[PDB]
Amino acid sequence: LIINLFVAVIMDNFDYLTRDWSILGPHHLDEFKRIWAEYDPEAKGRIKHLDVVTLLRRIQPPLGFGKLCPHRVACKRLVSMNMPLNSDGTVMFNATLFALVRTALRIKTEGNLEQANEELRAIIKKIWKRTSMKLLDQVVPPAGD
Amino acid sequence: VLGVLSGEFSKEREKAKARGDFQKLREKQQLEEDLKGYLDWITQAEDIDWRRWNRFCRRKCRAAVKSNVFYWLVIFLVFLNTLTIASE
Amino acid sequence: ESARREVESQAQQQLERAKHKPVAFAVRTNVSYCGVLDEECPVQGSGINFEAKDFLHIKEKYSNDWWIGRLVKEGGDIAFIPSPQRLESIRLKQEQKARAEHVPPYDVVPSMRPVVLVGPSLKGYEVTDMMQKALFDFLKHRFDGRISITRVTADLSLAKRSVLNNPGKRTIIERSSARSSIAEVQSEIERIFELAKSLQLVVLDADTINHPAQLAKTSLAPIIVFVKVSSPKVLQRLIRSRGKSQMKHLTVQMMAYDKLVQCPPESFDVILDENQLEDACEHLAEYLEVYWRATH
Amino acid sequence: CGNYILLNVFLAIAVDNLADAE
Amino acid sequence: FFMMNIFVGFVIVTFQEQGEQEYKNCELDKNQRQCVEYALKARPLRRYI
Ligand SMILES: COCC(CCO[C@H]1CC[C@@]2(C)C(=CC[C@H]3[C@@H]4C[C@@H]5O[C@]6(CC[C@@H](C)CO6)[C@@H](C)[C@@H]5[C@@]4(C)CC[C@@H]32)C1)COC
Repeated sequence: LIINLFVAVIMDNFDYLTRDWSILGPHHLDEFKRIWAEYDPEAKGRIKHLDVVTLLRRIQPPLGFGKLCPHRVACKRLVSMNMPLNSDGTVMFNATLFALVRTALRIKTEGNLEQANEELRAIIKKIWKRTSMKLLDQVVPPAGD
Repeated sequence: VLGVLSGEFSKEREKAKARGDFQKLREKQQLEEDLKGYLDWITQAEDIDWRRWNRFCRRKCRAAVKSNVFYWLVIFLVFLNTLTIASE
Repeated sequence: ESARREVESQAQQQLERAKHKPVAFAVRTNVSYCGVLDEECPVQGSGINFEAKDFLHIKEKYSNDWWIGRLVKEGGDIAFIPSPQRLESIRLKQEQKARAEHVPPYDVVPSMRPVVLVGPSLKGYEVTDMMQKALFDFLKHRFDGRISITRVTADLSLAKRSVLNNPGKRTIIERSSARSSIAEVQSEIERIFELAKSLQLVVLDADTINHPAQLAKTSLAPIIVFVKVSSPKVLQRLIRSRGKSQMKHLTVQMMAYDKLVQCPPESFDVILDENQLEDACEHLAEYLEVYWRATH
Repeated sequence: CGNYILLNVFLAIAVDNLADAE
Repeated sequence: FFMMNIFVGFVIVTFQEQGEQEYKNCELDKNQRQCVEYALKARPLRRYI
């Protein structure tokens, strides 16, 4: 029975300890998400593009392209991820996280209707069940939809 | 123990599925199996065709040993003999 | 318009009188055409669609403008088919609708496709000889009674070019290191045709054929049976274990094996790559029985 | 430093178990 | 060893008991699917001072 409990706990922690914690484990991404929740003391909700360069310039060392803030690949990260200009360069935390996912994932610039639209519409059915809380479909159209 | 588990798993799969030495061992055993099968095929081909009587008896000797009844009788005899020597 | 109905009734009567009559000719067609919707035939709706690389059995002649044929497929049914002159008229219409080869669908081929075994190495060497001898013995013993075996000594790879009395290539036929005086090739072709005319399934032991691509442009169009070894290393070990005489001929056998490997799968008809002898034997026997039932 | 090594030998046994899991 | 092998068998049994519960992925990726399902539920906070 103690062997069984050991097996249970190691299986519970397999997606925690035996994961990609070497360099780019998803839990590192979660820790950087917590940093994002902490690294922005202003918490103004609508951070300007001239304000993210001042403080949000350092995004993430492992997941980020490089130490060439605000964007190492300025062309790609400002065209494929359209330069957020909702209100004097308003940037959304969820939109920025989606942009970082796009850096981790592989979808091209505007005109990516096939893969991007499949990702953003299969949300309803088979990718990430979000039939409710459709607020993403009101903040992504500025950036992705 | 869980920490040692994670340390061991960090290398039991990574850098091991890359070279695929398990696949190499599977290929080796598959090669042995295929070789024995094809050698049996060649022996059948040469056997299917002084010496003529010996060749005729060769076919019957090769066919008889493959019968399951012979194998069952042999294994029963071996088990009985092992019990006899273990009757001490 | 009672003439059309009268001729349709007469054609149907002739068909039902000669539905079960024997086969006149064997046909191998390489042209695609749909005849099911062709109302030009006397019995509308009784047309047969002949496509590229298809086999048909011509039964009799309705007239110079329509003939009778059946499909060699399993459970085939006899029906109408364009006649040679009708096929000429049909191709004239086809080139009229649109804007060379002139190959008739009724290419002269044996009654059914002969079966030839190739691989896994050069024929005449010990390993390949034994491997094919085992299969030949199995085929002869299991399906005895309606299976024929034919051996051909002379080369058969020359059937379209250098056989038309071509001045360029008919000169080098006596000094090509082969018994090839054209006459014996034609005699063997006629022998194959007459053996096929018996309507008994036959196989060919072509000691010269070691590659499908050298028996493609010929009019025989045979059945190719491929037996191969999984690995070149296994073949090398088998060659070494066979004896001390084939060591001098190991390189040529390996070359032939690797050349045969590169052949596309679509060229072959069946593949026998099962390690067990029984598995390959049954795999070939099932196809043989299916083909035999298809023509019967 | 002894027992851990034995446990590492047990880990080697686990590696053996890995050899028994492969 | 052999009891350990039995335990190794138990290991396989555990691999049958709990290691076979991986079912089918049914998503775009294997790890990037976890990243997407993890980064799509994240919500911002305030941290009032
Ligand atoms: C996503 O990852 C899982 C996946 C599927 C296969 O699962 C493997 C995961 C590790 C796991 C469960 C497996 C085999 C040996 C297992 C070990 C045997 C040892 O027994 C013990 C028990 C206590 C001692 C008596 C001896 O040591 C443990 C310390 C050790 C153990 C229970 C730790 C966990 C190991 C199977 C791919 O992984 C390869």
